[PDB]
Amino acid sequence: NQIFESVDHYISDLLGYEDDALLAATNSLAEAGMPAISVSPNQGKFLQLLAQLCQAKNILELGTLAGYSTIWMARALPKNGRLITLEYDPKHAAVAQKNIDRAGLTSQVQIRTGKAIDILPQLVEEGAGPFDMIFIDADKPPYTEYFQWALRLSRPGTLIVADNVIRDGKVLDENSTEPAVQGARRFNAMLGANTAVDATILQMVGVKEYDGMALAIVK
Amino acid sequence: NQIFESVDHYISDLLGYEDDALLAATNSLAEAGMPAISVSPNQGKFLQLLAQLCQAKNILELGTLAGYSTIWMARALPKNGRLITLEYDPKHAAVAQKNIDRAGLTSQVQIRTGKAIDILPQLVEEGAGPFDMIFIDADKPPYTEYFQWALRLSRPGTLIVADNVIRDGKVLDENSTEPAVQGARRFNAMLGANTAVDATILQMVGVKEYDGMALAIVK
Ligand SMILES: C[S@@+](CC[C@H](N)C(=O)[O-])C[C@H]1O[C@@H](n2cnc3c(N)ncnc32)[C@H](O)[C@@H]1O
Ligand SMILES: C[S@@+](CC[C@H](N)C(=O)[O-])C[C@H]1O[C@@H](n2cnc3c(N)ncnc32)[C@H](O)[C@@H]1O
Repeated sequence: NQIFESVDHYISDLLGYEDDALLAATNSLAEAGMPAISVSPNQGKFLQLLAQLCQAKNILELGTLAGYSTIWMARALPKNGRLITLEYDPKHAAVAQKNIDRAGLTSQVQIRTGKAIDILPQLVEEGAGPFDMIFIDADKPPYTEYFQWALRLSRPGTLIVADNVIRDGKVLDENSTEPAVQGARRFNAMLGANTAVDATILQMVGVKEYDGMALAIVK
Repeated sequence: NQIFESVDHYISDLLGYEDDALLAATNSLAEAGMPAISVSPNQGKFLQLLAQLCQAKNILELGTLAGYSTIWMARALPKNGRLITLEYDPKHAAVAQKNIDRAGLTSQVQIRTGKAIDILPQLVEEGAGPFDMIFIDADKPPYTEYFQWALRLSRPGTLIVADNVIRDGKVLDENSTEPAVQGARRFNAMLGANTAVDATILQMVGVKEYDGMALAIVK
């Protein structure tokens, strides 16, 4: 509906200003032929406020892409803050590195290349925890496992965020055989049953297709 | 669309459970003949999570109605925490006191009958500040006035939340001669220009009418 899309343009004119480093991140995608599957500016700004609400010095991010979301969330850090973002795709990492450097965030942001399910143990072992805020936005089937690792890297009051868990409302189809819809359905049922967190899911609308974000805080 | 309604039901099945005190507070609408406003269960849960992120011990709320939103947020507080809510209409404020007494929140929540524009000063004057989280959901024309007062009642890192700042998308009508629309537009431009906060507006869909919720952290 034009109304969701028009209202999103209205919100970002007032409160979703994109500076050059962010415009560059978006354009890096077409240049490197990467998929246009980043958060929107308004989601970007939302992630920034939540980070500020956790008084974030330490942020964990699964799924860098060109580092659009990374720039928004790293800008909530104070001078001596740290964001560690995980990326399977070395092309994606290398582009995210240029985009982070163009933003003057080289000293605050570290990109680890490799599978999330291999890097997460290495973050436990090397005691890089606890994180103030953790953004999960990678492949969907192992969402339930990424969250277990998330908890293992949390402190009481850590905000965990998991994006695209509604999937245009396809999670209503018990009979859907898409790995992503089945990953989200497992994750949503797991959240619902999890006693280590209090949580909800936000329904989001705008220029980006009908989206669902999970928010969970660690007790 | 029915997709939103169904997805809201999915989410509240999993994460939006309402106990006696919340369904009683809903019903107390019909039994005192007040309007079917109040947040959804899912907005209730979202507001509860925001209060815990803010580590809330003292919460301020404008517009009590039947205390539905009050009970949700109240339940984020320690035993040693307080919530003041301001209600224009004496009927509403008396009903609220029942539904809140029923929830066992009698000694954690103070209701105050009056126009918000008069009490908000009394609270500055009584030194009831600062508040961890302020929830604004009263008349829409005075929203920018309520916000200025909220800044007075704040500390750095305070979450201010202003609900219904989109009005089903009528804020896109600069020719609107509706006071609530022109009130919400003025508030939205004011957030747009305010250097004392970082803010966004979330577009919200589900069982309640399409609305928007402003989120501002005080720097
Ligand atoms: C949704 S995009 C991330 C976009 C980013 N959050 C933003 O808004 O700018 C998904 C990313 O996850 C990465 N990815 C997919 N599977 C992964 C895995 N198993 N481990 C780590 N990264 C993975 C993809 O390579 C891609 O870069
Ligand atoms: C949207 S309802 C609040 C419901 C609340 N969000 C909940 O879920 O329980 C609006 C309330 O604001 C009250 N109100 C209107 N103008 C007011 C004013 N000037 N000062 C205080 N309360 C006011 C109305 O009487 C009504 O109870």
